[PDB]
Amino acid sequence: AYINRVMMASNEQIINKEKIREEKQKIILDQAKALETQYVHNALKRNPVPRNYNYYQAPEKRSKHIMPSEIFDDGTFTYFGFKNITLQPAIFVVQPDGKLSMTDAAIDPNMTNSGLRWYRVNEIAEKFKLIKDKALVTVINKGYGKNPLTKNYNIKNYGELE
Amino acid sequence: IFDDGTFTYFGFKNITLQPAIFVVQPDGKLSMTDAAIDPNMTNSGLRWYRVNEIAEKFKLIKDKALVTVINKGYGKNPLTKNYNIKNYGELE
Repeated sequence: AYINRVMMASNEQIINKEKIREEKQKIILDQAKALETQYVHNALKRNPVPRNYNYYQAPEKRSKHIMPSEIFDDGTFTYFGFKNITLQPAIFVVQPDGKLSMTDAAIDPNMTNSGLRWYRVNEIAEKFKLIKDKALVTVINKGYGKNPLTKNYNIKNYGELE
Repeated sequence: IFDDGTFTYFGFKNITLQPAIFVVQPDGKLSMTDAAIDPNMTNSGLRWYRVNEIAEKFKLIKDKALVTVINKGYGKNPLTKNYNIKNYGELE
């Protein structure tokens, strides 16, 4: 009866406490990973703060089914707010020679302020045509260049880089 | 706008757009030069845009709007002679 080898089979309690050590290290590591990706996913699409409101509009003729309602910006993007009884125009940025420029745009699904349909464009300019085939309406930015940003890289100013 | 004797750093706002920069050749013609937005410089909250030449007139051209930059400090402070941008340079 050599019970001493059973006692020398207790060097894996060192292995036991070290695997509990690296396991709680693993749990705190991926818990910090999940926490920070929760934060950077929550504060990536949060909301934009508005920057200026000084927007006028001028419809030509029978542009009531195309007229925007509440328009503002954030210094980077311009948020148009339509009703739902209105249709969806083709938005255009007036180039400073007077010509037009088709820009990328999307209906923003996150914003539902005041029960509108929000539609952002990715430019800040002074005149915006909203054109369907005959009806159109021109939006005049009388707050152009009054409140810009200083300089940033991401939409919210908690930005990442590599 | 400033320079370092080798590169010329333009500093834009962000409400402005991004022109096509051009170096005026001394006959009066233009010359497209290589340029890049410098990501390291964020002085005064601007968009820095360096070109790789030192000249006297710089056109900044989009389709109808343009602006001419006049170097009234051209050739007043050059370098002596160097090989790299910072003067701790390597060679083989």
